[PDB]
Order: sequence, then C-alpha cells, then structure tokens
Amino acid sequence: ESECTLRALVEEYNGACKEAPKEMSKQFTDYNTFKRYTTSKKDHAPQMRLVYSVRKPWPISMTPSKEIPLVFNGTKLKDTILDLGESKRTRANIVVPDYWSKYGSQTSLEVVNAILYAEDLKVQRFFSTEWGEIRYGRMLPFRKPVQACPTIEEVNPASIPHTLLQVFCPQYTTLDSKRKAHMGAVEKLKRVMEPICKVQTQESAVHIARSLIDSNKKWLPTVVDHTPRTAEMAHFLCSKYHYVHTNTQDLSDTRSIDNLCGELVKRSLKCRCPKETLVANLDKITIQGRPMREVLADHDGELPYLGICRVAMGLSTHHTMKIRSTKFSILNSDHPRIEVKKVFSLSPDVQVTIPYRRFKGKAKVYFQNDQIQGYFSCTDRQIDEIKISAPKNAPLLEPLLDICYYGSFIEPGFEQTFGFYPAGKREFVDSFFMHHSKDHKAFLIHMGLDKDLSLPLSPELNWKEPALSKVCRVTELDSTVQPYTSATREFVLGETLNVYTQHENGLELLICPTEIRSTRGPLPPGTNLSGSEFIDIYQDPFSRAKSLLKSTILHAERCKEFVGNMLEEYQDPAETTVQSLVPINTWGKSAKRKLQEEITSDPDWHQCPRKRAKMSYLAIIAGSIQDRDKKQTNVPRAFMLRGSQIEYDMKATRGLVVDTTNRIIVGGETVLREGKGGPEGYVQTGVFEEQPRCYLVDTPDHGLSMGLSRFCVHSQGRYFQYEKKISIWEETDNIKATIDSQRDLKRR
Amino acid sequence: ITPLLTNQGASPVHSFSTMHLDEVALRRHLGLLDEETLRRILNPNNPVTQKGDPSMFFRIENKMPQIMEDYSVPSCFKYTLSRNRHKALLNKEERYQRVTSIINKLFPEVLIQEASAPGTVRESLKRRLELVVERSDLDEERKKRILSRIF
Amino acid sequence: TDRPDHIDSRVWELSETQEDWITQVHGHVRRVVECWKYTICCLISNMHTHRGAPQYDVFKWQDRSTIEWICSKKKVQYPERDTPDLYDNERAVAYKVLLVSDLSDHSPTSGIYHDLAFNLEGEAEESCALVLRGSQLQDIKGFLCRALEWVVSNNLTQEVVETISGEAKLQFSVGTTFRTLLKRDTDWDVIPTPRVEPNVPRIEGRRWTQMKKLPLLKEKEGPPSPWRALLLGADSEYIVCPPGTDQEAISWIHSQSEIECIRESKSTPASVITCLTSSLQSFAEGNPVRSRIHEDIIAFGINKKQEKKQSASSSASGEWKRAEYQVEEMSLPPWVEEEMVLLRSDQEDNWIELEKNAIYTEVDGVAEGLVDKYIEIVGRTKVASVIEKWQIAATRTFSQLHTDRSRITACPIITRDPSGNCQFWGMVLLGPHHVKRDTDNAPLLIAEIMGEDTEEKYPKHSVFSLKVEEKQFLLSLKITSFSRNKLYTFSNIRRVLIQPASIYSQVVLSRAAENNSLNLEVNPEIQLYLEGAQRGMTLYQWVRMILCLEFLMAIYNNPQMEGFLANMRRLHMSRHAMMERRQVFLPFGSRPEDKVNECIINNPIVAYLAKGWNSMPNVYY
Amino acid sequence: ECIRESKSTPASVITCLTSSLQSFAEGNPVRSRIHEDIIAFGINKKQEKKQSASSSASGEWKRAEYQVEEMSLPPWVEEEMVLLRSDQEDNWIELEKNAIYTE
Amino acid sequence: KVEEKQFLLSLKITSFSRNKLYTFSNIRRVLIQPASIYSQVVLSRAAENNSL
RNA sequence: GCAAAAACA
RNA sequence: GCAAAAACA
RNA sequence: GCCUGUUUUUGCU
RNA sequence: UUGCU
RNA sequence: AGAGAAAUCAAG
Ligand SMILES: *O[C]1[C]([C]OP([O])(=O)OP([O])(=O)OP([O])(=O)O[C][C]2O[C](N3=[C]N([C])C4=C3N=C([N])[N]C4=O)[C]([O])[C]2[O])O[C](N2[C]=NC3=C2N=[C]N=C3[N])[C]1O[C]
Repeated sequence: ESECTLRALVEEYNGACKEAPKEMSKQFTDYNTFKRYTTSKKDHAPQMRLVYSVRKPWPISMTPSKEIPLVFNGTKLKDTILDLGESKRTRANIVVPDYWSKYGSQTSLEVVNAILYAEDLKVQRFFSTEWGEIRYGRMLPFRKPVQACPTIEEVNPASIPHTLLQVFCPQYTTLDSKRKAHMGAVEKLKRVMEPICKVQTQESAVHIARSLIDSNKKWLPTVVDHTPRTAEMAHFLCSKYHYVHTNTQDLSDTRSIDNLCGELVKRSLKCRCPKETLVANLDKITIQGRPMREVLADHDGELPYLGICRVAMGLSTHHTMKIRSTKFSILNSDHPRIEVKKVFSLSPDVQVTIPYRRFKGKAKVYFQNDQIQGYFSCTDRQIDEIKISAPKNAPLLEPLLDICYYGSFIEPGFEQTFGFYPAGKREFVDSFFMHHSKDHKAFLIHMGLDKDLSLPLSPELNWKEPALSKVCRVTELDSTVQPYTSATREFVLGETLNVYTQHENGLELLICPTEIRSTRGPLPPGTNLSGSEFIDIYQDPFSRAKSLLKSTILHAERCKEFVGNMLEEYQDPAETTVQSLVPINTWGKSAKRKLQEEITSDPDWHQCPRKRAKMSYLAIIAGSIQDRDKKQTNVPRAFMLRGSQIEYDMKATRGLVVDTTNRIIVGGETVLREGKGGPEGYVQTGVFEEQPRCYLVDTPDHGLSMGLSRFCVHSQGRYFQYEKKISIWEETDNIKATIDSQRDLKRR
Repeated sequence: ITPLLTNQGASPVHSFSTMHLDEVALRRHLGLLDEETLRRILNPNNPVTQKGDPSMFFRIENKMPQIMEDYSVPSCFKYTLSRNRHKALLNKEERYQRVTSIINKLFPEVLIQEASAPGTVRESLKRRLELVVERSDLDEERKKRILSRIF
Repeated sequence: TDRPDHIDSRVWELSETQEDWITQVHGHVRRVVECWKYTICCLISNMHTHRGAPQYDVFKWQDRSTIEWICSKKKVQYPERDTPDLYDNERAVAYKVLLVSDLSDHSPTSGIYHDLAFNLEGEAEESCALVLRGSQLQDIKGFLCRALEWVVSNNLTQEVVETISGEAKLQFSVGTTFRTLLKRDTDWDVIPTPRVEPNVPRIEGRRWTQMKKLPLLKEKEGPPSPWRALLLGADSEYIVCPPGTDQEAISWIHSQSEIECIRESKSTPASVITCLTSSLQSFAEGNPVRSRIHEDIIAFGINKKQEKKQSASSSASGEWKRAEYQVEEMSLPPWVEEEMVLLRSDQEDNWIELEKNAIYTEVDGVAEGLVDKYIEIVGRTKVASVIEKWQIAATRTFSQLHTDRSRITACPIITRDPSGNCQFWGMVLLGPHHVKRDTDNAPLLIAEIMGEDTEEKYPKHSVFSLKVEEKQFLLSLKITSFSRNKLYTFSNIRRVLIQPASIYSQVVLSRAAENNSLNLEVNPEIQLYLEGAQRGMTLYQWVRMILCLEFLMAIYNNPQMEGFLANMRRLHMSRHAMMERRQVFLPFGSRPEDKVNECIINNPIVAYLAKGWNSMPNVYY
Repeated sequence: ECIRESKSTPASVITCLTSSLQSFAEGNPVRSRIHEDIIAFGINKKQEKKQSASSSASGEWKRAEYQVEEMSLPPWVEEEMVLLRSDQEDNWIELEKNAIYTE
Repeated sequence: KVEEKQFLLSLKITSFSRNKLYTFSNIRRVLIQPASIYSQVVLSRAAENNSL
C-alpha cells in the first residue's frame, strides 16, 4: 500500500538527518550545486579491461538472491560463500545471464510491451517506410540541422519543463505552469507513459517523455529536396553516392496554421496600421486550449505566412526568398536589394506602377532548384560570374530565368515596357516568364559567347552538352558552396506586414505580402476565433455564429459595444458576420424598436446573461440585409440561418442557444454554468511559505472546476492562493490602452 | 541453451540500415526472439541486475503518485562487472549523494526544473514529508503515528 | 529572449532605451523592476474616463518635451530629478509608484507628489489602498504576485530585494593589497590606459616565393635497420597439428620435436631455449604458469636493473654533465622491398572469416556485396594470416597481464583452419611482471616459426632448427620488453583492413555514381609511379599492397612515424595541387621538408616511404 | 476514458474519433490525417507486412494449404434472438403511403 | 458521460468492400420475407371463409 | 484488420 | 547534471 | 600520470 | 587452466 | 641483456 512508501521515505529522511548532520543545514537551493558531486563513479579505461574482466573467475557483481541456485548442473553459479550480506556482494559467472535467459521466472506480457515500447516505435517506423530504388548521382552535400527523431507532438522548448510537470507531478504545479503546458502533449504523454512508468524509474520516465517531445536538432549533410525531415534513417537513405527515393506526406498541421496565418494577414492589411491589428488579434486567438503565440513558437516552419506571424510575435523565421521553383540566399552583399519605383503610366493622368527590386553594388547569391545548385556573383545589374553544379544534359532554362528575375539583370521586361500597356503586376510577370521561356537569347546577348569549348553551358541552356560555341562566365562549381549565417539574424516587421532582415547598410527584404500566392485551406482543428474582430474567417455558418455568441455572452463590455454599434448603424468589426448569418428579411426596424424598449426599460440589462442573449439576438436581426421591396413586419420569435437548417431562437428554448435555469449552452457547448465556474478567470493573489487560510486543492485540475473563490496550490514548498478576478478588463488590454493613450498624446 | 542474442553467439540481427534499431526489439519484430524468452530476459525482478536500494516510481492518474519498491534493470544482460578492491572528502560526497537521493525521492518536481524551495534542506524535506503524508488518503491514526517518528 | 513571461512584449520593448542598464547594479533586475512599475501605472490607468479623457495620465517612459507641453496646461511643474509616474485629473494629484519591502514603516516624500507604495506581495499602504479602487488593487496584487512567483522560480529574491532597497553593491570589487599583488608583473594597472595614439604602423615585409619543384626528402646513411617489431611478419609460418585444444596441440608438438641450435645471437643467448621447453612441459599438463628456473634470469632480465646500477656505480668516473641522448641513424634496409613483395602472395585459405551482417534492404545487399568483394580480393593473402597471428598473440599475452606474477606464463599462438587442424605460429612467454602503470614494459620471450633466416634482418634473434614428424622448421626465440598499451592496441589490429577497403569502396562507388548504376565487378587501371615512371595497374593488387603497407606501418608506429605521417600531408596536398596546374607559394623562411626530415631517423618504413616520395617526379609541367 | 482494451483495436484510435467529432462539428465532414490515423485504417500496412515477411523469410516454398478453424455455438445467440424483440415506443419505420384506387 | 448519464462506446477497426456496403444500404428488403407469411396466413383465413 | 481460397489494406 | 569513449586544435 | 576549448556517441541520476 | 581465422 | 628514443622500464 501507500503506507510502506511513507515508512520508507520517513526512514530515509531519518537516516539522512542522522548519518549526515551537515549537508542538510545548507539551503535547499544548494541542491543545484552539490548534485554535481558524483565521483567514485570514475574508471580508468573500461575498454582495456573488458576481455580480462569477462574471463575472471567471478566477473558479475550482483545482490544476494535465492532465485539463482548456488550450484547448477555441473557448474557452480554464484560465489555466495565469502562475505554474504554486504549489499552488491555476491559474485556470479558470466553464464548467469545465459542461465536466466532460460529456466527463469517470467513476467506479464504488458510489462514486456511497455519496456520495448520506445524501441518498438523505431522498429516499426523503419519497417513501415516504403524502400524505393537506389539512385547514384555523386551528390553534393548540403549541411543543415535536422531533427534527430520524430516527436508525438511539437512543443516549444520553453514549454517543455511545464508540460512534463503536468504529466508526472500535477500536485506540485501552479496555474501558470498549467497554462504554459501543451495539454494535447500532456494527454498523449499520460496515455503513453501510464504503463511505462510502472517499469521505469522517475528519472528514466522523465527521460523517455522528454525524448518523445523534444526536437534535439543536429547538423548533418543531406541532399537538396530529398531530406527525410529526420536523421533516424539518414544513414540508409543517403550516403553521398546515392539516395533512396522515399515517399512521405507532410503528416503535420503546419499547412493549416499557415492557412490561418494567411487569412489573418490578408484581413489585417485592409485596416489602419495592420501591424498592431495582427499583433492584437494573435494575442487573443487560441487553437485548442493553447494561445496563438505558443503554437506559433511550436511550429517553426519554412512557410511565408507562418514566418510573418512568428516575426510579429518576436520569434525568428527560416523562410528564404523563392521565385517559383528556385530558392535564393544572399551569401554577402555591399548593400541590400534596393527597390525601384518604376512607373509605367497608361496616360498622363491615369498611371499604373510596377515596382521591382535590384542590387546596388556587388553581391553574391546562392541559388538552388531541384538537383541544380550554385551561386552567381554580380555587380549592380551586370552579372559577373556564374558557378553551377547540375546533372549532365539537364535543362537550365528555369533556374537561369529565375536568377534573371531575382537580379533584374535582363531588361526586356525591366526598366521598360514589353508592348501594350500592362494590366498589373501579375500580368506583367506572367508575360515576362512566358516571353522569356521561348526567348532565351536575352541571356546570350547579356553575357555574349565564348569560343572555348571547355565551358559546360550550351547556348540552348543544357549542362555539359557539346555545341559550337559556349556561354561565357558560366562554369562548373569548383568547391561546395552553401548559405551559412554566423550571427543570429533578427527580423523587423514593418508596415504592410513586411518581414525585413537587418542588413548592415539598411534593411534586407525577406517576406513581402501582396505577391504571396496560396489557395484557401482548412483551418487548424480547434481554432477559436471568438477573440475579436475576425469571425468571418469561419466558412461554416454554425461556428461563425457560435464564436460571435460566445464573444457577446461571455463579455458584458463586448455585448454593450455590439448592441451600440448594431443599433445606430455604427462601424461593427463583425458586420459581415451578421449580414451572412441572417437571410434577406424585413425585420430591421422592428428589432431596433425592440432594442429601444429593452434599453429604456432596463438600462442595467448588460449583467444578466439571458438579457445579453436576447439583446444580441435582436441586434443580429436588426442589422440584417433588409429587403428593398417588401414592407417591414414584426420580428419573428425564431428564425433560420442562411444555407443551413440551424434555428436561432429569441427565448433560447431550442436550437443554437439553450438557456436553462441551471446553465446556458451555445452551439452544443455549455458556455455558462451557473453557480460554479464563473465566466472570468483567476489571479494568483499571494505567494506564501505557510498554508494559507483557504482550501488546498490537490492539483490545478480539480481546481477551476469546483468554482471556489479561494483555493491554494503547492509548488516547491510554497503556497499559491488563487481567489477570483473582479476586474472586467485584462492586463493586456490595459497596457494596450495606456500605450495608445501615451502615443496619441505624444502625437497630439 | 540456444543463443538467441548477438552477445550469446547468435547470427547478427543488425544490418546496415538497422544501425539505430535496438537488438531486442528488432529480434522480437522479426520473430527471432519468442515471447517465452522475452518475458524472462526483460524481467524487472531478475536477480542479475537488481539494484541494491529501493527506488521511486511515478503513477499516472493514481491516488498515490509515488510508489517506492525494489527494482531491477529490465534486461538481464545490462549487468555490472565487478572491480578489484581526498579520502574523507569522498565520504562527504557520499553524504551528498544520500542527501541528493532523498531530495529527489521527496521532491520529484526538481527532477524537471531547478530547485527553488525556501529554507534549509532539513525543514524543506520535513514540510514536504508532512504534506505528502497528509495527502496519502489514509485514515487519521495512520498519519499521526507516521509523523510521530519523523526526526 | 531575456523578456520575463509576465512582462508584456510592448513594455519590454519600450524599456530598452529608457535607462542605461549596463552601468547600473543588476541592470536586468533593475529593468524588470522598472517594467513592474510601468505595468502598475498601466493597471492604475485602465479604461477610466472623467470628462471624455483618461482619468490618469502616465508620465513614465515618455519624452520630456511632451511631458512639459502637457504639464503647463495643468498649472503644475516638476523638476527634472524626480517626475511623478502618473497624475490623476479627477482629483488632480500627482502620484509616484514605489515598491518597498515593508509597508509598516513608510514615510511620505517631497510634496510635489504622493507615494503609491506597494509591497512585493501585492499589498498597498493604507492611503494607497484608499485612493485606488478595489479592481485596481486586485489587478496590482495579481501582477505583483505573478512577478514574485517568477522571482522565486528563478531564485532572484536576493537581487530583487537589493535593488528595491537600493544598497546596490557593485557585485565585484578588488581590494587594496590584492591590487598590489596583481600589479607586480605588469606595467599597467588593473584597467590599462596606455597613453599612445591607436595606429597600425607599416612594416617592411618579405616576399612570398613560389615552390617550383617539390622538396626532396633526405635519406639517412648508416647500417640497415633490423626488423624491430614484436613478431616476424612475412617470415611467419605455422605448424599443422591435429584438431583439438591448445593444450593437446602443444602436447603433440613437444613430445614429437627436436631442437638444435643453428644460429646464436649475443642479444638472445641460446641457453634460454630450455625455458621454452620447460614452458612446453608446464603447458603440457595444463599449467600455463610454472615456477622459475635459472635460465629465466637470463631470459627475462630478472634483477637486471640492480646489477646495471651497481656496475655503473663501480664504473662511475668524471664530472656530472647533462643527458645529451643520441639516437642512431640507420638507412633503408633491403628487406622492406622483400616484405612488400612477400606478404602479398596468395594463400589456400581465406584467413578473413567475418560473420555476414543481416540483409533486409537493397542498400544492405549492395553494402554486403561490396564487403564480400573486398574480403575475397584481400582475404587469400599473407597479410590476413599475419594479422590473425598478431591479433591472437596480442590478445593471449594481454589477457595474462592484468595481475602481478613472479612466475612464468606461457601464451601459445594457435589458430584454426576451417578443417579444424591447429596451426602453431609460436608461443609467447611472459616473465615475472608487476605492472604499476599501463606504459611500463614487461619481459617477453617470443618463440615463433620462420620461413627464411637473414642475418642482417634478425641480428638479435637466435635461430633454432625444429624437427617435427620428418619436417624442418625454424624458430626465432627473441627476448623483448613490451608494454600493456601496445599489446591492447595490437589486440584490435583487425581494424587496419578499413583503409584499403575505404580506397576500394571509394573507387567502386565513384564509378557507380559516374555511370548511375552499380557494377560491383569493376577492376579499373589505376595509373601510378611504379619505378619512377607512370604505368597502369589493376585495382585489386593496388588494394592488396595498400593493405600490406598499412599493416607494415601499423606495427611500426612510433613517434618518428607519427611525425612523418603528420607532416607528409602538406607535401601530399602540394603535389596534388601541382598536378592540376596549380601554383604553390611559400612564405619567406618556408622549408616544409625540414619538418619531415627531422622525423626520418631510423624507422625502416619511414625510410621506405621517403624513398617512394623521392622516386616520383618533383617537377610538374 | 477507456474501460476495456483490445490488441485488435488500440486505445489511441479514440484520438481519431474525437478528431472527427470536433471536425464534423465545424462544418468539415472530411479532415486531414493525424498520427493516430496511421494505425487506424491500415495505412502502409501492406508494405509493412511485405517487408517484415521478406526480412523474416526462411525455409523453402510449400503449398499454401489454407484451413478454417471450427468454432462452437456462441452462448450469446439466444440473448440476441430474444433481445431484438424488445418493444419500442416509436414505429422506427417510415414508408410513404401509396395511392389507392381499387378495393 | 453525457449529462450525468452512462454509456459504453465500442470502437472497432474494420474494412469492408463496396459491394457489401451497397448491399447493406438496401437492407430494408429483409422486411419482405416475413410479411409474405403473415400475408399468406391472412389469405389463409380468407380461404377459410372468404371474409378478410 | 476485412474476408475466404490470396484478394484489399 | 553525471560517467565513459572518440576526434580535432 | 591523464590540461583547456569545441563537437560527437552511449548509459546513469 | 587453455579455442576470434 | 633487451624494450626504447631526448628518459624511462627491466620490483622488492
Ligand atoms: O546542463 C544540462 C541542461 C541542458 O539541458 P536542456 O536542453 O536545456 O533541458 P533542461 O534539463 O530542461 O534544462 P534546465 O532547465 O537547465 O534543467 C532542468 C532541471 O531539471 C533537472 N533535470 C533535467 N533533466 C532533463 C533531468 C534532470 N534530473 C535527472 N535526475 N534526470 C533528468 O533527465 C536538471 O538537473 C535541472 O536541475 O539541462 C540539464 N540537463 C539536461 N539533461 C539532464 C540534465 N540534468 C540532469 N539529467 C539530465 N539527464 C543540465 O543542467 C542542469
């Protein structure tokens, strides 16, 4: 039972106090130092003694036991005669493990499964990837950091210690640690380690848990666009002389997060100062139960919109400049890529402008596309040298044209007009590519021809192809060239959500919206856009109405603002949602009048959630798309959402909102539970070294559910008594308001 | 006694592509190692690799998340090799080892994060012991006679 | 980054350029405390309006020009030294936010503003409590308590209390006498302030010279180097014995053998042969350890150090002088080329029997195919047999050295063929050894079978004629001293096969990658400088004598060989550069050949490599 | 929370179901794949089995000789046969009535 | 657990062909076989008295 | 895992 | 964090 | 006997 | 006591 | 003797 464990702990504490009168009068924090004193575990060289050690008469040291017989068939197993009883004293032959492999006590099968679980994952992962065909090509290595082993979940490092504490020791955690932990990873780890912790010690179990949810990236040479996104099978799938063509989908939610970030960026650019708008929204949107900042910190991807949102939160990004299929990286340059605001006015009064970018000074840019890779050195707009490594007879049209577009070296399409007046940037760039696809003579006239036949580039852009003349200043790559950055880059998020890289003589553009092309994709599961200002992102009318109602009901100030903006035709951040939820009708003025009676009769309405629900219902009907022809009629008790059979009710007796005296449920989820679990959260309110006069809950969970107004939690000998939150606003909103007022007062 | 393992003279199970794979798991997957011997070599109670001191174990979603009992290294082939047979500072460091072990057993949370409990070691572990016994779900008399013997 | 979790990102960004934190005591903690005060100011002024404008206006962390612009309109003025953090328009009172460690003893400050003192636990002073609203008190208490939790989590309580109190110890200070101690061996103070103008002068330098021709390594002159190795090498032979254990084989040999001295060396007296026979006797009845005999004293040098010390003391004369050690220089012996030509002849058996790894994938299949090809092209070679003999002898002698013994131990060298018949390469006798370190020497007596006897190659070997079953063999029986570390290293001598395998695999895989398909049977024509001229040569025999030379260097590895090989890489790279029409330039006093020549003293294989380097062309056109 | 665990249906597949119940609740009857889906539908199972069999192949080819195991009458057949007859408060059958023109 | 109400959820991994799923999509036809008997029995009573 | 004559996965 | 091993300067 | 720095591979707390 | 191709 | 190479081992 638990009683024996308590006896053991008490006896161990008594022994430590008695055997070590010192070493315990020290501070507890001193454990951070004297835990590092682990001498006497040192041996000279075990590799130079193994052969002799195995062949000693009694090599194996083990604790005394009766399971191993003193003398087995013929042979004597254990040397239990000399000093039996001195801890790890008994000495046994090298054959004792062999004797135990047979003729030994067995164990239940679930224990064996639990012991081998971590290794069985690797075994089936190896015997599950489709083994392709070996291709030999004399690979040119690309040295990059890759993740050592796959993870069950992606958790940012700062959240690793809090996640594990939520799995093994919830009873010694605070609500801040609970909020900083990844609860999906917590649940997965609990399910995984429930059998594992029965056969593994505390430190071992922590080790396997962290190894399951840590990245531990290491530098390895991989092959371009063939990385197995994990070093687990790198020794098998690539050996500098071959690769095994393997097929594997993304198997991740990074694309969905990119879709969400792209929607947020696109909708943020349509308002004043998009940067502050995006930063404010990202601090109020949550995916599952995790805030958007932490999930952005979790997914450090290669995608543009994800990089923009990570930079907006103060994080870094790994995005690189990419033109269609070719990726570019500036090895070094004298000055950043200067923008040119070249105007191609269609008329003296009507003007259309197509800004572009170029190099001012000397620059060197590495490029790669498919198996082709190399670099080019240029001065201003004149190309100086090109080094290329590519398979023989490969077509080098698209990489060279991507280089030309990146540097604006070629000017049938830069500094001048093709012909008929371009419609816009999209059409102009497409015309550039389609014209230069069939006309590559611009490259030839740009860098001339050479009479030397050793140059590998053919005039028709084929690598190492015999011809009459060869393209000058394009040669095979001498030594391996790869982009490396020494100082950690810090990114600047400028207006229009432009992600710049801090170059010495200015700012280097890295990501620029308005030319990022990506179709709309599914949102991440569990996305909760009920924060503010962005609800139309949801395509489903169900969730679109649910988020709006959750915003209105759970916040009295939001309900007041919504009613005020929806009654007097003010600017409401959710006008599109209201228009798309209610069909064309003639109930506007009637609903507005009803709002009038219910605001005049009870001006104190915005504290009863039932009143908030009724007011929100009337306001949503009031600002619907009013029909032009039909006359106004009385507001119906209940109506129907657009393109769905979902019924919305005034009294909330049925349909989307159900408000029973015990609780209010919106969209099948209990938004309000009367009596326990108030709408507003908790604040820490006190740290003490002694038990406060409150109720000590077992864990952060089993708290926040009883709805107590005073409860303490324990953490490293300290007590934290969370009480309640009574302020209607939030610290982030308070700071934002104060800073906005200060900046406005500075400007005014 | 058939070998069934590489160190026992059996045919190698690791290939060029299976460098990273554990021997026991790979042999089990390939069928070269039946469950009859698996339940014996992976016994957490085998005398070969039994530790000399009781060890602490977590319990996920359990009334008592701390269970202390005797333990053995699962594999019977992970044994230790006997060795032939700043002096007092070594004894002081052994005392430090004992204090560290009792701290780890009584304070699992420092197993994941840095130590920040206030006060001295003796008082901190005394308070933690009283707290954990208070949360043992045992009856009152058990608790009083347990805290009676704490020094 | 450095931002604490509770501190807002905007507040952290705004606080970066407000004070010069680097010069202040606990600059990071001071910045965190200032962020705490600014956050408290923000929480005090939270969505409160009086006449359509915010009730509280915050003067903290704002430009001073605008502060004075708005301060005049309120009919107030404050000095630069102390400006109130915030101001209440509804009550029209300037308030300064203060953090203290004790609210019991707090006193007002200058009348230009009133103090809103707060405790580190979120508590507020009585007046501070009554001025502010309950929601403001709760928010401030919550924020300060989260800050306190962050502080106690990071063990920063002492620093936070110190910064709050303001004593601000400099965290480091050098005293008076310690400074005098430090300044003893330097012309500058603790912080040097030289009175010289920073400038980089112009120094007249030398000129870089092209290395038109590769350096010629000098060849030492002297007597030819003897075979200085633990075992014979290519001259090693074995005796075929009926299948069985080592004891049975030794009993068969000893009972059917005749020993006759045919060549006796002064270094190894012939009289020690009895020792070997005695060991045979001891090992015939299964006793690998035998008691000492008289001749052992001659064989293993028992009490030799004391006798030499007494002889030196008796013969000591003159005046004390420095050591001045001398190393004899010896020339390249003729037997190195014979060793290269031998050691490569084909053998009946494979002599490399390594268990094949498992095969699961096609990559595994091609890897094992390459390994099998390498094994079958270097297996049936005398190198493999000599490597097996060396490894067996090294392991058998090493396993008997992890103890202290005053007796004689026998370590027979016996291998076994696939047919099962024993192969007697020789025996190693380990004399009385009491090792205290891993680098000290222990006496050994190496008896082993020769194939051919050379006076100039084995001057310290006493050759015996051995008659066994109408068969004639030769016996080496040399006295040697050898170390534990060297024996352990030679116990793993099978690792020498990797480098020639590396060359072979690189050639095959490069050809496969060039043709985009694996052949596995390619035997191309490597061009090499054979006799001073470039001729073609098959890859298989190239790998074969690469293995031969690798083994020869492994058993002859000493400081001279290490230095020679370490310094030859620069010259190898220079030669490889010059064969590709690349010019090589050198500094003023550059002589890359000297660092190689200093390592060429008496090592026969170092001399062989030097001759090979000298033979090939030095000028590339 | 899991009551009974079967090796044929691992517990982790519940993560799939909760992944769908939520997704279908958001107007997405079709959702992207997750890790727990890997062992939920036999994804890459044919390759797994074939590669494992190739790696563990031993012996020599023989006839397939397939067999079916004989199993007795289950004890639950009569409870099934008597439980399908439980009376229900609803008709549970809705068939549109046809027109009537003759007797 | 739904509204303090207990239920058991059975999860099974299976795989079925389109033929079987289409056949079971028209499972209602099973109602035809029993009714016949009943119908016949009714007609049987009619055959007893020519009075349904 | 689904089947039932090796199929699908 | 600790212990062992290896390489490089 | 067996320094410092960096990196890497294991295992244990 | 003693068995690596 | 010897090993060895800028000085040691070759026991008490
Ligand atoms: O140095 C080292 C560190 C590093 O690592 P990372 O990556 O950073 O992670 P982490 O751990 O989290 O960090 P920190 O925070 O600093 O620490 C924490 C804490 O807790 C402990 N631990 C941890 N872990 C993991 C562990 C522990 N203990 C035991 N017994 N086991 C385990 O596992 C520590 O100590 C601290 O206090 O970090 C650390 N580490 C890492 N790893 C490890 C460690 N330690 C120990 N062990 C291990 N294994 C170190 O420092 C301290």
